[PDB]
Amino acid sequence: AIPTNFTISVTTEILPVSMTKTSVDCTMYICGDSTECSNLLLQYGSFCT
Amino acid sequence: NFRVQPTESIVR
Repeated sequence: AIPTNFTISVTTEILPVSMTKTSVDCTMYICGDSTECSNLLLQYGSFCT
Repeated sequence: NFRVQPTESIVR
């Protein structure tokens, strides 16, 4: 079988590239406006870092 | 972040 006629068709493709960048402050997410909370979280500063 | 310390204290 030898083709005699052809058709030109253009397709599309959706592929992501990047995503939204977000920052999470450990001291502001766990504590915020307290002193004892910060004093107790200072022992867990390695995890936040 | 920019933390502002409280100046006065009110009691209602």
